[PDB]
Amino acid sequence: QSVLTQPPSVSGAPGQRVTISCTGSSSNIGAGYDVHWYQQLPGTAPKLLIYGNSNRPSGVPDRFSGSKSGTSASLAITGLQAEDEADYYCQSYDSSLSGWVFGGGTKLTVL
Amino acid sequence: QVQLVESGGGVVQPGRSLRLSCAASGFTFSSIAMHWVRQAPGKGLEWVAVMSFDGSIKYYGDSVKGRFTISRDNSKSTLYLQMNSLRAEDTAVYYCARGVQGYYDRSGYYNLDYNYGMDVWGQGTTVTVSS
Amino acid sequence: CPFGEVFNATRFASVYAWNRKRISNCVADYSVLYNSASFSTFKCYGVSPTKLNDLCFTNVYADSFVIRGDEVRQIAPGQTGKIADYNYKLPDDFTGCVIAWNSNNLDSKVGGNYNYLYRLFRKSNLKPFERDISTEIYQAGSTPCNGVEGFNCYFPLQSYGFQPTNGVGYQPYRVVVLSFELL
Ligand SMILES: *[C@@H]1O[C@H](CO)[C@@H](O[C@@H]2O[C@H](CO)[C@@H](O)[C@H](O)[C@H]2NC(C)=O)[C@H](O)[C@H]1NC(C)=O
Repeated sequence: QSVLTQPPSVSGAPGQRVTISCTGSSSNIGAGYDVHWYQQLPGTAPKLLIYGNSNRPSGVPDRFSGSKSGTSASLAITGLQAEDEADYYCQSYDSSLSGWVFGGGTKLTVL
Repeated sequence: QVQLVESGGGVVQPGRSLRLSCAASGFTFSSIAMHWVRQAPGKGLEWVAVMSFDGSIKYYGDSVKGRFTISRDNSKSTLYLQMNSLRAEDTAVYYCARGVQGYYDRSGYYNLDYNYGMDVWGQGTTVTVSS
Repeated sequence: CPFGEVFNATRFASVYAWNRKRISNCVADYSVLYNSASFSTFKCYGVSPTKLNDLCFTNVYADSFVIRGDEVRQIAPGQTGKIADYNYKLPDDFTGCVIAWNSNNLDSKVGGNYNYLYRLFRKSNLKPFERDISTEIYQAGSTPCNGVEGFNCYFPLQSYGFQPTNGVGYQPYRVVVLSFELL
């Protein structure tokens, strides 16, 4: 369906560290473009969370960090609490289709 | 102060057309690119279209290749998207998201920027295609 | 002619105290700028290269600092964060030509160099084109004391860490940003 492949649902206990993987092909992510990350609270509009594979905009706290290791990037939440039960879409840019791609969405919940 | 409000959703038979609206305020609309993204109800996000700084560079996705048409206007700060020959798989909540700005490289040709995300997203209206 | 020393320089200052160097009443070429593929990013936002051979050399500025590789993406207009809110805020206007290029062998040795500093805590985030060298404690918690650095009272600067065994997004990129003005 979607161009980027990521796990559809992963979760964990509060206070621990969860890795939301986001792997893609060598045509879009591995070609030299930068991943990004969004956070869609249930029923509302998403917001930007991480752009340029490591940054964070004005307002999002220090807990949401990420990386870009070769051809497969990953978001990392440290010290997760009950107020983050939303979805987390990773996106990139593709050179073949000449259009933006998105991810399958990860259902992260608290136990 | 910065927000993108939309209107224009409805119930359309498969085959006739509809115009989508996306108002803009709180920032400078006359220099930043604009992106359209859609969300199928239940499924993930998908990309639709982008319009450049002046209005000379446009791109579309995979499912809308040719049968859509995007156009904006810097005067009243309003972004439009014209559709024709609709199908039953386009029933989705349509967002308009603010893009980044744009650059001229050494060669000197404007290039839409690719490495940036879509910073602030609109509220997003839903369209409904059914029989 | 004038900026043969701002690219080949062996000493670039850190980001929180850069060096705004102006050039005035002397000819410029800008052919040294383009037609060279050694640079990583050569983004220019308002004006176009191979066209700016007009009467613009009335105090052309050239800022210069050093940041990690994937924070060149915050030296765009807008694009808030933590290296553009508190260190170098570009306006939502004509930034001239943001220029960056990889440097792993010049500003980073085998011993894990951390000589470059960047701010982490500052209330009332920066205006466009403003520098903050005031090294004072943050004092975001309790009553204002004389500075004890104990708890909820942080040092305003922090080092980077520039080992040559890091990836792409943790290596120092020597960013130089042109700027232009008229009278
Ligand atoms: C000093 O940096 C400048 C670029 O800022 C370079 O000097 C010239 O670069 C152009 C290509 O950009 C070459 O065609 C010229 O031959 C260079 N000048 C000289 C005198 O060689 C270069 O990277 C650095 N200078 C030197 C001498 O290496």
